[PDB]
Amino acid sequence: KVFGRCELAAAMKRHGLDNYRGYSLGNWVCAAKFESNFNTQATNRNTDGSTDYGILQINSRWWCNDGRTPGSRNLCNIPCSALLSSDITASVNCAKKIVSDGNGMNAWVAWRNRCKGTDVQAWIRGCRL
Amino acid sequence: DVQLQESGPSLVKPSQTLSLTCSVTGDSITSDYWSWIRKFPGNRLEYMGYVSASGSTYYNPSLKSRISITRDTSKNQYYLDLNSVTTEDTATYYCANWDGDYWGQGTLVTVSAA
Amino acid sequence: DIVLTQSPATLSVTPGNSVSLSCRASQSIGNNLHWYQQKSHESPRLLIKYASQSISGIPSRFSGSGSGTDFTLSINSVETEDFGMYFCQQSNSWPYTFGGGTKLEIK
Repeated sequence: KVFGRCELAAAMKRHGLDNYRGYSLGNWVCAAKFESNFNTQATNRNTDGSTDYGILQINSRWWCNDGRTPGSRNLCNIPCSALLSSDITASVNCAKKIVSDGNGMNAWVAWRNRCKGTDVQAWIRGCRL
Repeated sequence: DVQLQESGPSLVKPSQTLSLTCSVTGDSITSDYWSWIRKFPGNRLEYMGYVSASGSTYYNPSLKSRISITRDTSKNQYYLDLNSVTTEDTATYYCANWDGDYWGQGTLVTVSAA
Repeated sequence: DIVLTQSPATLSVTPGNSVSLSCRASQSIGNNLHWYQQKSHESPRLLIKYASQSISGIPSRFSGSGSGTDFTLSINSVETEDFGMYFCQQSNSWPYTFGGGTKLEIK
């Protein structure tokens, strides 16, 4: 599924990402935009054999188990397939554990490169929430 | 599957450092976030803190920086050190993973001049 | 810190009857509210995560609802094994905090 910008903002607010561990809602909408372009089925195979899954491109090396990645650690204790659903529940749950690490949202390369330091609030502006 | 178990002294003196160990069996400590929680005599629970995958720690400000949570991969154990304890630190201590799916059995530690 | 207030402090019920336990937060925490059960001489057991998400291995009679500042844990048809303490905990902001707990006893 490909979310509309406002559609995802509302969903993420419902999934408790409005001010989760010091990160305003705009951060998550922006991250999703540049990580997957709001596409829940997005996947990207990496050189280390790992794959990034879902709307928030969660990596199979540290966060989810897709059973095909070398030194997998499965920190989110969840199968990567669960992150490829039109239902963002699992992606949000795992993303919350990821951001609870000291590295914060810096785990998301696209967020770091295109959102951090910008007016992220703009991403939820003009939306019925 | 995963198993957690606390170990350490059950009686300590005021002003000393209370140290507990949580042994993890079933998977590597490098594969989860680990925490410490304690229950005071009044049935009051306090989340003490946790150490995540990057080694970063989060400590409850209530502990006024007397706490340290460390890990030992080789022994597949993590620890809790609480400095300058007082009778206010008497409680039942538990270790559990960040998700809250796996908990230790809990261990009572009494702080007393005796 | 975020303060969680649970009510009632104690609740007596006859097995077979249903009950609802309240937990309200001092500020909005979205859906980041979890429920734990704890019996004497035992470690807490996670019953519901993120306000209403079910947990594998937990009896289906337990359900959670709410968002923002008001949350409830419901038990459809209480069983004797359900008597004990119930605590809510928020993970929206550090430090994580627990409500004062609600004791469920047989009437």
